[PDB]
Amino acid sequence: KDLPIHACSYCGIHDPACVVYCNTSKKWFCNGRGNTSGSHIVNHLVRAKCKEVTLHKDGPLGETVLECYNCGCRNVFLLGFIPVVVLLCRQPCASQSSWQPLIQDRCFLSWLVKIPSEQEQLRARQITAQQINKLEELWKENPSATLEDEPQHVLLRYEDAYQYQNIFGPLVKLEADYDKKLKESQTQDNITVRWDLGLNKKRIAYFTLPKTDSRLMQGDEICLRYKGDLAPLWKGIGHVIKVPDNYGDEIAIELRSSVGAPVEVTHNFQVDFVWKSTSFDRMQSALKTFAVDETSVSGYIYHKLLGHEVEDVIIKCQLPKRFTAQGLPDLNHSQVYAVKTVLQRPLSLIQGPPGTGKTVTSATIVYHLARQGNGPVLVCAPSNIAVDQLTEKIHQTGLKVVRLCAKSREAIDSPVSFLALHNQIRNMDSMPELQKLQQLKDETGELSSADEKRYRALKRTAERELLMNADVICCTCVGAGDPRLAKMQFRSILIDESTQATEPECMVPVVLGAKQLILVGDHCQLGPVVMCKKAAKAGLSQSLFERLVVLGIRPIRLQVQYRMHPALSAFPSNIFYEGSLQNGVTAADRVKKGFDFQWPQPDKPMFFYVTQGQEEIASSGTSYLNRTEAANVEKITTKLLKAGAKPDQIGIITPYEGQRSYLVQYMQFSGSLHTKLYQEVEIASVDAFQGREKDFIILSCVRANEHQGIGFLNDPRRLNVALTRARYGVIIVGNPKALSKQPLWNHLLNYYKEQKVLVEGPLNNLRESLMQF
Ligand SMILES: [Zn+2]
Ligand SMILES: [Zn+2]
Ligand SMILES: [Zn+2]
Repeated sequence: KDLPIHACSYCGIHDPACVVYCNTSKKWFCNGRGNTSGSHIVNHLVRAKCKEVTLHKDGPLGETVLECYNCGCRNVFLLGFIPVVVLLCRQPCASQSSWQPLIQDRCFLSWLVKIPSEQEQLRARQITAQQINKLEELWKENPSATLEDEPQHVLLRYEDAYQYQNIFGPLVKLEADYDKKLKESQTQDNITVRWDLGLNKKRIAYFTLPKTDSRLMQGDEICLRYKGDLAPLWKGIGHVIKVPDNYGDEIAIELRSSVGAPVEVTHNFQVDFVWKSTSFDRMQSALKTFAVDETSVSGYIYHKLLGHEVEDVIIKCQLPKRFTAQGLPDLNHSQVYAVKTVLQRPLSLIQGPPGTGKTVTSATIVYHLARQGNGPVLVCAPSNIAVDQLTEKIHQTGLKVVRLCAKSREAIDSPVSFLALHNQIRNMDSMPELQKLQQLKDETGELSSADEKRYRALKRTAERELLMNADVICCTCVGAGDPRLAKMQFRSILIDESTQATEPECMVPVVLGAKQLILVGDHCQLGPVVMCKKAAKAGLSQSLFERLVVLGIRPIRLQVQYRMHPALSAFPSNIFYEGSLQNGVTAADRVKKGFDFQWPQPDKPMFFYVTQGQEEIASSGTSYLNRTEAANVEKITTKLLKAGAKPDQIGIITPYEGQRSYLVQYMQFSGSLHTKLYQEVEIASVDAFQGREKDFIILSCVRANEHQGIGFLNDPRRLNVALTRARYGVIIVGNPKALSKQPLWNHLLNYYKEQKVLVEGPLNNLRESLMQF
């Protein structure tokens, strides 16, 4: 929804008491001066060459054309009051033969047209006098135009949410367009399908694509077309329920509609990846409302987000007697500090380094916010796993939590699916008619118009009730722009993994009425992914959290790590956290009991295992693999399991789909242990381990030739995530020469070598490598 029709055509102000409608130009202007020395009407009347004026319906005087009571002269520069008061022309009507100027000090009398307060004007578009000239110069022959007549780089500080929209807006468009072409380039042509039937009795299609790195996500939408000649032309939409993983390389989709699926036929399918504008629209719209709607975020948040100087404000509030939340672990001192500081200000950042209890700290905050009783607390993060991790912790506190997701993500199971709004509505025994309708619906996918109408009516009632009555609503950043949440307000908002969102993404939940906003994350960890290189270079890949940091806002840092053996945290702490991370567990706490595995350096549970075999490209696709390297990864995996580790306590991180896929196949084929044990060893790229941990982590670097690389190979931040998932042991497998083409990896290899932990030869008889860097 735009500005009201009575919005000042210059700065946006739309308080009916402060506006003046210009009869010739048919436009409204405000009685405030803003950036110039003189009001916005007066400045306009002068340059547009006008004099005739009508006041607003809801104004001190009502909807009336200003004119002299004597002669009806409508010239405002000639009008004025004589003292029980009369409006008269200075000459000759004020002349005693038949005084106060109406315009005085370059604007209208305050008690006929009110002057907007500083706040309103400080919130309006900051239009300069030199900008008025040019804008007013264009209206001359184009009364339609506005101020907008290689993309402009992101800034630290913004005059305006309007300037803000104008800078990020075109960045979002570059991303959306890029993404559309990307998605559309992905079409696969000669595809073989395996058909199946879920227990929910929906139709499922399995198929295998070339091996690619980009990624495909559960709940993504795929258009499956039959194009063979064993039958006729058929098209179906489905949503991804399986990506290639430890159970094999197949992608699986669940069809929306069961009906008419060509189950009998197998060859000649075409796979298209449906693009939707939704997330970009929601981003564009959040920019719009950030500019246009002054109730969408508080004055404080508004000025703070835009890089203005604001005096500190203490949020009034009753502190809990105890900061630790029921259901959750006792907080340490720095976490207690974070919770208490954060509750007492309108805006905060919290930095949660690996192993420091970011998630528990966020859940505890949310918990106290929810008990202050201001309606549902809004909680977001940029990714589905990070929302789910947060949802789960918050649930431990005993609060009513609703997890909201897209209708496309509905087929997806997670540990928190039982909390999903669509599942909760399904269990509403207070609503039998809705339940009956929902049964009917679960035979086809669809309903009759009279019933689909009824069902939508009831489903809306059911969604209002669970959403309005929740203590906490968890959803994705982009998901906060869901139409089911519009018409709701959220005064308290916590965004975790905010360091993974672009500014526009982050702002989507922000504009839903923020009065208190907490951004949690870690800018030394995962950042936003921006596919469009132009957009990237203009700044889009800088999260909101990062910009506020560079702007000089100090994040409260969580200080104690409880995950890692001290030897494992040393290097990331020294590199990313200026050696400030404190160890909450000892070396002794982090020696696995009866785990008889021989570390090269027995008291340092890490090593870099040198291999220098050749990388190759996948036989089907464009990703990389390393066969030498994979054999070694299995041997290590097998040693760890034989020494006492359990498959779910081990993770393998590699940047390439080629290597992931090869590793699963290789272990199933050549692993000496029972095949299923390997199936339970998670192999994936670094994204899938965010917020998660294992006892042991193996990295498989893959590349043996100098390269740009992807994931942890050329992003120090992803390397930081890779090095901090393990509690007990980290093993890196790879080729040092290929990797030392990197300041960081260079430092990592020097470090490991000084630590005597850069090694070669058979696992049974490891020697220190003689290479140097
Ligand atoms: Zn104005
Ligand atoms: Zn005019
Ligand atoms: Zn007159």
